[PDB]
Order: sequence, then C-alpha cells, then structure tokens
Amino acid sequence: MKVILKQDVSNLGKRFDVVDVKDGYAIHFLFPKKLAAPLTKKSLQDRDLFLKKQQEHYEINKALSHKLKEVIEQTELHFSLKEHNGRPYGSIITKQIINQAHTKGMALQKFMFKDNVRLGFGDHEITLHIFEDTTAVLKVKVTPDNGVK
Amino acid sequence: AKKDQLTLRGPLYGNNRSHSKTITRRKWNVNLQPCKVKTADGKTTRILVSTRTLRTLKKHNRLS
RNA sequence: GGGUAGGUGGUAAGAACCUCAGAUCCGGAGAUUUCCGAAUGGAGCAAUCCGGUAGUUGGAAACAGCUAUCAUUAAUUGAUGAAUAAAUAGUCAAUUAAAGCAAUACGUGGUGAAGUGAAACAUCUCAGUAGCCACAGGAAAAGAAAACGAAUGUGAUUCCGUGUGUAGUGGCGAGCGAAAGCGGAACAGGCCAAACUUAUCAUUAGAUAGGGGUUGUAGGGCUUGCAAUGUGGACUUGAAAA
RNA sequence: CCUGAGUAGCUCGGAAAACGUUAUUUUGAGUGAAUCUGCCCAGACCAUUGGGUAAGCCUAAAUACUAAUUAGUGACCGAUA
RNA sequence: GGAGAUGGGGAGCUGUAGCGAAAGCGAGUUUUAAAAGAGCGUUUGUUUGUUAUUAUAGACCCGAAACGGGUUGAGCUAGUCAUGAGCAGGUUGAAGGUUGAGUAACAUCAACUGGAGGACCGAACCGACUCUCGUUGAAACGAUAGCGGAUGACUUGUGAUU
RNA sequence: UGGACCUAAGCUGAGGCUGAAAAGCGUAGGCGAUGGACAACAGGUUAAUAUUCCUGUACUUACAGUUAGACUGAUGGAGUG
RNA sequence: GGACUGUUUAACUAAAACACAACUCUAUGCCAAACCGUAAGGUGAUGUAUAUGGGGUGACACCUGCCCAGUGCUGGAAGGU
RNA sequence: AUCAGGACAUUAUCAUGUAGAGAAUAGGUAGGAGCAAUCGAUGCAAGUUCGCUAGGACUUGUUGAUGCGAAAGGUGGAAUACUACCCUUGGUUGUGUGCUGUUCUAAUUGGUAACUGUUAUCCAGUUUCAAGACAGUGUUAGGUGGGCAGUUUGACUGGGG
RNA sequence: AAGGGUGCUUGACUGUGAGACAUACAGGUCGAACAGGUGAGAAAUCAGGUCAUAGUGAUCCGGUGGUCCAGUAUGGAAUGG
Ligand SMILES: [Mg+2]
Ligand SMILES: [Mg+2]
Ligand SMILES: [Mg+2]
Ligand SMILES: [Mg+2]
Ligand SMILES: [Mg+2]
Ligand SMILES: [Mg+2]
Ligand SMILES: [Mg+2]
Ligand SMILES: [Mg+2]
Ligand SMILES: [Mg+2]
Ligand SMILES: [Mg+2]
Ligand SMILES: [Mg+2]
Ligand SMILES: [Mg+2]
Ligand SMILES: [Mg+2]
Ligand SMILES: [Mg+2]
Ligand SMILES: [Mg+2]
Ligand SMILES: [Mg+2]
Ligand SMILES: [Mg+2]
Ligand SMILES: [Mg+2]
Ligand SMILES: [Mg+2]
Ligand SMILES: [Mg+2]
Ligand SMILES: [Mg+2]
Ligand SMILES: [Mg+2]
Ligand SMILES: [Mg+2]
Ligand SMILES: [Mg+2]
Ligand SMILES: [Mg+2]
Ligand SMILES: [Mg+2]
Ligand SMILES: [Mg+2]
Ligand SMILES: [Mg+2]
Ligand SMILES: [Mg+2]
Ligand SMILES: [Mg+2]
Ligand SMILES: [Mg+2]
Ligand SMILES: [Mg+2]
Ligand SMILES: [Mg+2]
Ligand SMILES: [Mg+2]
Ligand SMILES: [Mg+2]
Ligand SMILES: [Mg+2]
Ligand SMILES: [Mg+2]
Ligand SMILES: [Mg+2]
Ligand SMILES: [Mg+2]
Ligand SMILES: [Mg+2]
Ligand SMILES: [Mg+2]
Ligand SMILES: [Mg+2]
Ligand SMILES: [Mg+2]
Ligand SMILES: [Mg+2]
Ligand SMILES: [Mg+2]
Repeated sequence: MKVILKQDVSNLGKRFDVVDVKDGYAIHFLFPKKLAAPLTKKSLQDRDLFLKKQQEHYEINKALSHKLKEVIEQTELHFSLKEHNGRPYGSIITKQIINQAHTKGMALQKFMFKDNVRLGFGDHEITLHIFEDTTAVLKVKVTPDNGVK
Repeated sequence: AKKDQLTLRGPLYGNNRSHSKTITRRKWNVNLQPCKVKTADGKTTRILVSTRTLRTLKKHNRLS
C-alpha cells in the first residue's frame, strides 16, 4: 500500500517519495523507526497539498535532531563503573538500557531506535565508542570511560 | 473466551455436512491473533483481536 | 377516619381484668422489626463463633456496657506512586449503581438431543421441541421499504379469517408447506453522521461543546427574496374539576 | 459540495426462509467496489422499462399469559370424586 | 347484544363447461395429415342437523427390555493421600564384627558376640477352604466344629479425594 | 474435650489465566485434626452432676500500682521444636 | 500345574486364574514420549537414558530352530497416480 | 527485509538448421532484379558457441577502393542480394510468478535468567537469553483412524442352524 | 405343408382400433376394420416380424434427438413440458 517515507532508505526512495511496500515492512519496521509515514492528510491529493508543509516539517525535525546532536556533544561524561572482580573478570554488564537509563529523561533522549550501536555494547574496562544515528547523514561518537567502583 | 476484545464477535456454530449428508455439529472459531495498539503514546496493551479487526485498525492508522 | 356496647385469637369452661373521657372490631398512613438467608467485618458444619475502627459511660487499667461503621465488582473524581527520568501499571480515599428471589405463566437470544415415524435405516421426520444458560419487561419482540410485485396497483410493524392443504419443496418416500391479493382489529411517525458555520484545545485535531440536516414525484448545504407567528406531539412542572 | 467502507459484492464451508441451499437474508476464513449520467431490486444472467434509497438510532395501539386482589358464574366434583 | 338466539359483515367457498402437460379452443376438446377412429364431456345444486367410517393428534385400555437430557450419591465398597493406633506368648539363630589357628600375605576353619528374615508354632485381629444345620431364617449370607495368614505386598480409626 | 493458638492431605480463593453460557484452573490470603503447643491433684457430697459443686493444698496467663535491678531489643534472620 | 509369600468374582466358582522378583522388545534428549481436559492447568517429575511409558514372557538351570511371500513397522533415490 | 540459483513468457538485441545435384550447411511463406563502401570490403591475427574435422555465424585491431557466377551463369521439389512474417536451439542486459538454499530482525513464541507490582512458584510490565518469519492458532482440502458413535446383517423350511 | 431352392424387396411401416381371452391390481394375449404411403404379384390376395408357447425389470433420478408448449415486468437465455 502507498506510503510516503521520511528518511533515506537503501531501496525504494530518497527523502520524499511514494512507494508501494507490503504492510509487513511498513507497520512493523518503517513506521516505528520513523523511516516512513502513513497517508499524509489521508489521501493522495491531500498529500500533494500538504507536501508544501511536509518539506518544512522534515527540515525542522532535522534541525532539532542537529540540536540533539549538539546536546550529546556538549555534556557527555555519562559514566558507569561496574562491580566485578576487576583483575581477571572485566566486562560491562549494563547491556544498553542501563546506559539509556542515563540518556532519555536525564539528558538528550537518544531513543533506542536512534543509537545504532553493535550487539556487544562494549565489554572493556577503558574508553569505548558509542555510535548513534539521528538521521542518515549524522554520525554520533560518544566516549564513555569504565572501571571498578 | 475465544472472542475478540475490541468487538464481541465470537464463534459460529453450524453443521458439518459430508457425503451422505450426515449431520455433525461443529464450531467455527475466529482467527484470534495478538496485536499491540498504541494509544496516545502509551499503554501498548497486547490485545487479542481477529484479523478482520486488525485490517480495520491498519486502514484506520491504528485507531481504536 | 368509620363504627358501636361489648372485649381479653381456635381446640375453652373457669380465674383475673379492660370498656360509654368511647373499648374490641374495619379502613388509610406510620413506629418497632432478634438471628440465618443476595448476606456483604472475617470464618463457618445456616439460624453459630471470632473481631477491627471512631465515639461515649463506669474502672486504677486490662476490661465491660450503649451507639455508628467496616464485603466485592463497575463508573466518576482526587491523592499517592514501580521496574525507569517522565508516564503508566499498581495502591488508597470519597460518591453513585449492581448483586438475590419468584408467577409450576407469557418474551428475546445462545446452545441443543433422543424415544418415535418412514411399518428396517443412514438423507429426512420428530424439532429448532425437551433440557441447560443469559437478560428482562409489565408485556416482550418487530417496525417506517436499497419493500411487495405486474398494475392507469398497495404504501411501517403486529394479530385474526380466507387465499389452500394452493404454487412449490421432499431416499419426489414418510412428510413439510408459504409469499402476494382480499376482508377485519389498531394506527404515528420521529431523530442522528456528513456537508456549511461558531468557540476552544503546544489547534500538527484527525478532538470537545453549539447553530444547520434527515431525504426518493431525490433531499440537504452555497448565494438571494417572499410568506410565517401559527398547529400539533410519543412532551416538564404546577393549579382546578370530574 | 454532502448523503452512513473492511461496507455492498465475489470465492471457500454453513445456515434463514415452505424449500433438503438458491434469486432474496445472514456469517467462520480470504479478497474487495462506485458516488445521483451513482447504487440495490423485479427467482440463474444480460439489455429495455419500472420500483426503492443498504452499510445509524428510537417508536404507543391492536398481541401473549395469570401466582395475586374484588365481584360472580357453571346441563363442573361432592370424600376411591 | 345478556359469557345469548340474532342483526350487520359477500372476504370467500361449492355448483353453473368441458378437454388438454400447456399456450389454447369451446358443446366441444385431446391424439393425428384427418373432421375418420378412439379417450373425456354434451348436467343436476347448496348450507346445516344426526348417524357410520376415515385422516392428524397419546386416539379403546393396561404392559416392556430400552434411548436421550439433567441432577444426587466414595458414610458400604475399590484405589490414592494425610495423621494416629494394634499385633499375648514362645522358638530358629543369617549377614556382619572380635579373638585364635592357618596363609609369604589371601582364602579357609574354630569359639564368642550380633539379632536379620515378604522366617516357624500359636491367641487377640484379618480372611473365608470343608461337613452339618437354616432356606416363609436368629440372619436379604449366619451358627457350631474344624481351617489360612498372623512384623508384613499386614490390620485398623479419623479426615480428604477420583 | 474443642474454639479465642498453629499447620498436613485437601477445600475455598480478590486479582489473573482458560472456556459458546453455566463455569474449570489457580497466586496472595483464609479455612481445614485424625497431629503440635498450653496451668489441678486427693477426698467427700445428691435419687439423678462432678479433675466442674464442697473441703484441703496448688499452679498458669493477662492488667494496674509499687520496690529493686537492668538498655529494650521484631511483622525479619538463625537454632530448637 | 503354578517357582515361592501374596491378590481375586461382598452374597454358589480361591484355582492351574491375576500379581510377583527376573528376561526381552519398543518409544522417549526434556516445553521428552505417554495421559486427564475443549483449553488453561496438571501427572510423568521438583525425575534426565543406570530415567520414564507401553507390548509380551514369568524364580533358578539349559535352550529359543527355518520363512520378510501376505499384513504391520522403519527407511528410500528418482519415476507413475 | 536481503542475497544466490536455475525454470516458463517476453520488452531491446543477435544468431541457430548439410538426403543428392547444386562452384555451397537450401528451416518455410512473400515483395522481389539489382546490390556494397567513414552504421567502411579484398589479405591477415585472436576469441565464445557449434562441428559433418570441413564449414556457418558474431566481436575486436590494421587495411584501403575496389567488387558480387550466392542478382543476372547454372542446378534443383524448394535459389541466392535487399526489405518482412512463421518454426528447432543458445547467450544477453530486463521485468512477472512461484521452487528449493542461505543470512538479518522488528511480527510472533518460550515450562532460560533478573528486576518491579509484591512479605507472591500464578499473572502483568520491563529487560536478557534462545528461537524466528519458522513455529503455534483460525479457515479450507487430502491420508490414516472400531479410539468413539448410529445402524444393517432376508425369506421358504415336516422346529432352528 | 408351416420343409428346400430361386427372383424382387424391407410391412422387422406411420396414426389408430370395434370386439374378445385371461386376470385382485399393475401388466399380458388375439384381433376385424379405417386413413396415409409402399413391397411381391397379371390379378385375386398377402405383408403392422419369424410353425406356437421362454429370450425379460415398475417407479424415481439424470443424459440424448426432435418439437407448432411454457419462458416469473418486457425481448432473449437459463430451466422445464
Ligand atoms: Mg438427525
Ligand atoms: Mg378512633
Ligand atoms: Mg432417529
Ligand atoms: Mg422406524
Ligand atoms: Mg414400525
Ligand atoms: Mg420494544
Ligand atoms: Mg444481489
Ligand atoms: Mg430449515
Ligand atoms: Mg436514481
Ligand atoms: Mg426477471
Ligand atoms: Mg443512503
Ligand atoms: Mg381425596
Ligand atoms: Mg374412603
Ligand atoms: Mg352471524
Ligand atoms: Mg367423438
Ligand atoms: Mg336439498
Ligand atoms: Mg477407602
Ligand atoms: Mg511370617
Ligand atoms: Mg484454625
Ligand atoms: Mg486432636
Ligand atoms: Mg452417674
Ligand atoms: Mg501359587
Ligand atoms: Mg497362598
Ligand atoms: Mg463368592
Ligand atoms: Mg468359596
Ligand atoms: Mg499441555
Ligand atoms: Mg514436578
Ligand atoms: Mg503368562
Ligand atoms: Mg509357562
Ligand atoms: Mg521363534
Ligand atoms: Mg521385503
Ligand atoms: Mg512405508
Ligand atoms: Mg507453567
Ligand atoms: Mg506460520
Ligand atoms: Mg479432515
Ligand atoms: Mg470404521
Ligand atoms: Mg460399533
Ligand atoms: Mg433409531
Ligand atoms: Mg425363518
Ligand atoms: Mg430343518
Ligand atoms: Mg418335525
Ligand atoms: Mg425368399
Ligand atoms: Mg418361414
Ligand atoms: Mg435416486
Ligand atoms: Mg422473462
């Protein structure tokens, strides 16, 4: 069914476009990831009339996303020291959402679908790398330090 | 019960006709499947609805 | 209030009283109404046991009297509040309703057999009957044509007679059996959504509260005029009368 | 400009109507329309003619019954009834 | 209208024209090329009362073994679970252990200790193999005399449960 | 001897799960002895009651006042039971 | 005849019948197979192939022969329906 | 969701075929008497495919304006260049369908573990692990199915069988 | 002769059918005669299967051919007769 999409996707479209994609990828992947949007103003001619505002809406959500990037790039010392044996046993057991217990609410939201971190989420006792993608062009680099309490 | 939670549409009782027209009572059950419906960005309850109601929600932009 | 000269319920005599400041008796309106029972403070082997809370009176206190309250669910409101910042889940409090029963009877809906008949039996019949369950009401259900149906036709629903045991439907067997039309009982038609417009919600409203509208020989909205201040309701409070 | 969409239709299994499933009505699974030059119906179906406006709601009366209250009746019974 | 006879109510029903599957024709019609032939017709009504028979209802009365639907029963009994209790008395004397002999060291043998067994005899207790009696009994299953088990796969009380 | 104390099998069971309906299962709680904990013995008396009434001698648990000493220590942990 | 001790048709059959320790085959890798229900739930089992369920035989000793045509079970390339 | 594979149709593109005779590898039906040259020949070098060991065709590089007996000779049932339609077979960028084969997670599942509601083995929420478009469930359609149910299983007969 | 041979042919016809046999019914058997158009024969006459009696199965259901009937508002079609 017809869906207009917001961000950049490897297939289908670039920014605004109308793609006929199956509902499985739309209601379960494209919609929760903010990579697409349902029928704009509920029809096609309605979409055409409202596209003259959707462009600026895309501009301003990108603008606030850039503001969100600045907010992480400002205060960023969000730290965490683990309680382990330390010398022979070193591994971060915080998963991801313990770190999201220090981003969303306390500081810049940094939603779970926004941070494109790997599946190991850091397993070291030293400064590491956090990658977050507000958009398809912005790359976020965070350096958290670790250790023993 | 094996029924929808949005609507109240339930099973349909009927006959199981075969060759020689032998009568045996049977029950048609609704295609109950689990779905999660957001409501004002919160309370994403995992309700058990039929596929027909699921299609209605999908065409209504998940409105219920 | 009526109405009197007797009354104190029956097996029922006697003893002792009441009653003419109007008794007993009959009618209307009230008062009290132990315990169990939907039973609902908790339990339980029904008519029992064990309590909490807030008052008040005795005691020097434990305690004991005398009161009121204390179930669950649903809806509304307010407070508090997890995993986890916010927010929900949850918790608490207040208010309002629900519980159950019976009329061996009628209504609606869900589920739903078998004996039997077909001279056996499986389709079929029995029968959508019995039974089981849910919800009522004083009736319920139905109801204002996306209709009948073959015409210069009728014009919500319901019930009665006929149409007829007809057209039809049936291992075309046992059987089942209307819908039109006609004659009667009664008769009533109303109201929302959308357009359009008003006000307000970080007005992303796609939401809330109003005006406008309710259709078929199409209706309504948009713009522009004439005529209207009535008739009638399935309608609220009162007053009066029969 | 508005006139009720997972709706009417269609397919696969059932059923309601007198009908043993079929034009009409309904639905468990799937699919799925149009917008007064529109849609549905007149026993498969098509064309002409005609009829009616589905997918929203409420509706007294005539109708069904008597556990009970008052009055009364019976070619009903009269202690095995 | 008296829980009336009845009056209104002609909706309808039977007869008046039949024949044919039917359109259709008509004292004719169907069959057929036929008019011939043959089949059916070319007339005798209706509404009630009474009696007889018959159809639907349980249909003259009494009688099944049954079938389906609902409830009540594990206080008897069968199993399982929880918690208790009981088995008078007397015998046999395992494994094992100690000591001594013995063995190169084992094995083996002797004495003592030890008290096991779905062990033995036999009461309460449990069960019911036999004769007799009873068979409208004392008793809807027992009595006398014998009989099997009797520390166990035992017996039993209370409570729960299928 | 049993409640005002406690639990076994099992029953009930707010929420909750499952199921056309009735209902079934089940968590927290609550019941449930045939078990556990808890202080009284001897004699006499009436026609009928007696560790219950009477005589004699005891014990237990609460509350208040008082004297002396001591810091008191559970809805939870551990031991015993 | 049954290895044995035992169990059985309350109220005509206590036995050679059933059971029993033992043998063998088969299924089951754990949310296990099997089983009660419609499902939830539960037994198996708070167990893990030295374990569980089912079929057959029935101490101990010696043995258990031939047939895979038919039926049952397991596996199988392609090919035909 | 993505990747790879072969299959059937074709948008665009090439070719592909030997009875003899016929200067020769003749798939059929037409117009058909001229045709080629910077949409560049003779000679040469290489290559995929094909094979009748001879040949067809496509592609690249030099070459340079002269040629076609494969128009006109001639043979043959079918005859030659050029422009079209119709058959066997192969490759190609490309879409349309499913078929087995992988990977991924967000649907969904868990009788993995943890936290919270919560003094709580259930349940709910949030994770984590393990699976994963499988599984489970609904509808439809085959196979097996005395586990279960409703019934049938005749009459004559020197009684019945 | 109703047996054998030869020639020509297809009456092994169409619509019927007064009257009888035998029969519970359903069915069966014989048949004069009429109309149409034929075959044999000069004609009269004969031919509606064989010298005669066995050689056969109701209804329902569906299929095939023809058809001067119906065609659910009308024209067809479907579906029937
Ligand atoms: Mg039946
Ligand atoms: Mg008075
Ligand atoms: Mg029957
Ligand atoms: Mg019968
Ligand atoms: Mg009979
Ligand atoms: Mg009503
Ligand atoms: Mg229709
Ligand atoms: Mg029916
Ligand atoms: Mg119209
Ligand atoms: Mg019609
Ligand atoms: Mg409409
Ligand atoms: Mg009496
Ligand atoms: Mg008497
Ligand atoms: Mg009259
Ligand atoms: Mg005549
Ligand atoms: Mg007369
Ligand atoms: Mg017992
Ligand atoms: Mg013994
Ligand atoms: Mg207790
Ligand atoms: Mg006790
Ligand atoms: Mg005494
Ligand atoms: Mg024995
Ligand atoms: Mg014995
Ligand atoms: Mg016996
Ligand atoms: Mg005996
Ligand atoms: Mg299960
Ligand atoms: Mg377990
Ligand atoms: Mg044996
Ligand atoms: Mg043997
Ligand atoms: Mg053998
Ligand atoms: Mg073999
Ligand atoms: Mg096989
Ligand atoms: Mg579980
Ligand atoms: Mg699936
Ligand atoms: Mg099947
Ligand atoms: Mg069978
Ligand atoms: Mg059977
Ligand atoms: Mg029967
Ligand atoms: Mg016989
Ligand atoms: Mg005989
Ligand atoms: Mg004889
Ligand atoms: Mg001859
Ligand atoms: Mg002859
Ligand atoms: Mg038939
Ligand atoms: Mg017609």
